[PDB]
Amino acid sequence: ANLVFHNKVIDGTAIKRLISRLIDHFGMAYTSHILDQVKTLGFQQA
Amino acid sequence: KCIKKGQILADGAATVGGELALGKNVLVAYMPWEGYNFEDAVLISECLVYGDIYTSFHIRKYE
Repeated sequence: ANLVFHNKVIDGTAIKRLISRLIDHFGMAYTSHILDQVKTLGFQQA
Repeated sequence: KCIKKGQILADGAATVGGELALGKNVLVAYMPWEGYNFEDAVLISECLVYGDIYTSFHIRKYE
């Protein structure tokens, strides 16, 4: 996985743009699992 | 007990001491908790259950 290393902030616009790029690169099956993991991480830090 | 005309004698349902009493005073925090209060969901404790804090009687009629 050649993911870029974000080091500034993840706001609503950034997460929406990041997901769209993941669908194009990895597909909807990979991104569906990424969404499940990011959902837990966001809930766990809130 | 001496009573004046127009003074309370008994309390009915949802009435305590001559006041409207529709609810309960419960300890409450305002924070997100693991998504179980996502949108408008409410996370409660078992104390409200086994303490009968929000227990209500419901009567149906069959004719």
